[PDB]
Amino acid sequence: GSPEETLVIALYDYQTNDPQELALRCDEEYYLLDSSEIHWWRVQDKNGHEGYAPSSYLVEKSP
Amino acid sequence: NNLETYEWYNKSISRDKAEKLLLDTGKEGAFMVRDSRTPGTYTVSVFTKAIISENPCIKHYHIKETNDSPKRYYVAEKYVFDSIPLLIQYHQYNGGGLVTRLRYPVCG
Repeated sequence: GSPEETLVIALYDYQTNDPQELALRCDEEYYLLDSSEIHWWRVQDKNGHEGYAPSSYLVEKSP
Repeated sequence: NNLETYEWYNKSISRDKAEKLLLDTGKEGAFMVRDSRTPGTYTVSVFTKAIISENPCIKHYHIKETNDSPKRYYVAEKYVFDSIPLLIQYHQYNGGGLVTRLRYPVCG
């Protein structure tokens, strides 16, 4: 797996507080657009919600 | 910049020690800093119970040094600071580019 991009999931119940950051939720999965970033890793919700997401609360599913 | 005045700043402590020292805290948001080689770029050692692969995990956000006029210290591509102390105060609350937004300082 990991052809070009990977999927990540939020371990805890994190919530947004800024337009830039993206609201998350447990058992919620997204995609990875920017893994190079050390702090936040861009994600794209199926719904179409794009914003910066945490790195520690997110982990690559690694299929 | 007499950083010895602050607690997050700690040069006498090594990186390896910084990892275990924060672990002793056992708290979410536990943040600390460590003097790096660069005379103008320490290291923000952030500890938070997270990541499933390995927990507890230690996050090290090296301060981005963008030698500008002024501006140089920053870790979020959002706002830039001319002093580390500022980055520590701003992130301590409001809303910054930290996976846990500094909220709990630690001493060496």
